[PDB]
Amino acid sequence: PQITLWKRPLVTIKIGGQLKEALLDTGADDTVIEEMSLPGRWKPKMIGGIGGFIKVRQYDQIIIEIAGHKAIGTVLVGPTPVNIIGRNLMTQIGATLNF
Amino acid sequence: PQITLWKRPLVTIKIGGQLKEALLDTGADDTVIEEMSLPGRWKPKMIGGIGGFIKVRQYDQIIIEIAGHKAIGTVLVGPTPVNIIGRNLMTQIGATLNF
Ligand SMILES: CCCC[C@@H](CN[C@@H](CCCC)C(=O)N[C@@H](CCC(N)=O)C(=O)N[C@@H](CCCNC(N)=[NH2+])C(N)=O)NC(=O)[C@@H](NC(=O)[C@@H](NC(C)=O)[C@@H](C)O)[C@@H](C)CC
Repeated sequence: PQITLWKRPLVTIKIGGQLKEALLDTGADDTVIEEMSLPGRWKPKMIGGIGGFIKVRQYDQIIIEIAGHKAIGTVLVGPTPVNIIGRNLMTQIGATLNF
Repeated sequence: PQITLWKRPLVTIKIGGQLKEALLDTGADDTVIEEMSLPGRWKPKMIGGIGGFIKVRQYDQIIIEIAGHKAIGTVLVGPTPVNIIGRNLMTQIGATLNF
């Protein structure tokens, strides 16, 4: 679809079999989801944002559906202010910025 | 133009008579630019995301050019690790997400 930016680019996602809401974020390298129970092996990771760094659990090769589109990649689970879908997965669903 | 997401969507902008490189961030409500001595009245403000909040100076009616596209709106100036173009300006250059 074509999504304008007058409102936050929020979309429904399916992860771990659970429906969640996430922000399509072109300014995020990675995908960061709020703390949740996710089937998979993970390893400690640290990421940065506008005000500093936070610790997250890095889960590799996670199957996830974003607005009806499938992607299989790295998902970071931690205390993020908001669920964000980063470029790592947006590239998988063929998302581009256009103006 | 079309901007893929294989790498950070960085564009050249012009603000305060200076040229800078900024990240098109669909996950940012506002525009945060690195510390610069902009002329005029401003309002104290705090903005946050991953890592926490940072103190910024809110400047209104700032004329800015993004990737050759004119825009005018609110610009927050402060200790940001990266120049961020948020939705408030991206909407003005008619930028959309497509997949
Ligand atoms: C979590 C909040 C929603 C998404 C977020 C993403 N912002 C980008 C901007 C900074 C880019 C460096 C970001 O943090 N991206 C991270 C996301 C985490 C991630 N791992 O992908 C990133 O790419 N981090 C890279 C590092 C960037 C490298 N660049 C550099 N160091 N200069 C990483 N860790 O690999 N938005 C924001 O940070 C904006 N906040 C918001 O839009 C809202 N604030 C809140 C708290 O929700 C609004 C109510 O103000 C900021 C800029 C204020 C307007």
